[PDB]
Amino acid sequence: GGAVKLSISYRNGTLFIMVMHIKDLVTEDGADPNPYVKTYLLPDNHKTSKRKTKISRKTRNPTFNEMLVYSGYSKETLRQRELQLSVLSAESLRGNFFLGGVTLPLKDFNLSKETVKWYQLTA
Repeated sequence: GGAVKLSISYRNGTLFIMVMHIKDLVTEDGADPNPYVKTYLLPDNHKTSKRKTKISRKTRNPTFNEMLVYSGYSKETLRQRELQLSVLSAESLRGNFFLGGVTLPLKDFNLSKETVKWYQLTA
């Protein structure tokens, strides 16, 4: 269900997640969604680590260019965490439905470098 391009970096105690754009989203009903991107820093059992982009209206290829920021973690701590990224449609007459997501263990990243990559959305 499409792919998201992210820039991931770390400086001054802060994980920076730049959500750039998404391509080729699909809806079951065939109407254009109103995507926004939401992330949680797992583990999280009470949802206290949410971040959200703004809504992008009526498009299967949103551009956000939006920084989501997690301050106050050491690199050693982040290596125990997973970035859970979800794409959702903001809807006024029905539930905000899921369009795909991806979960990125932070142990996979060189946090001394900026990592710009596409990621496949799955269900």
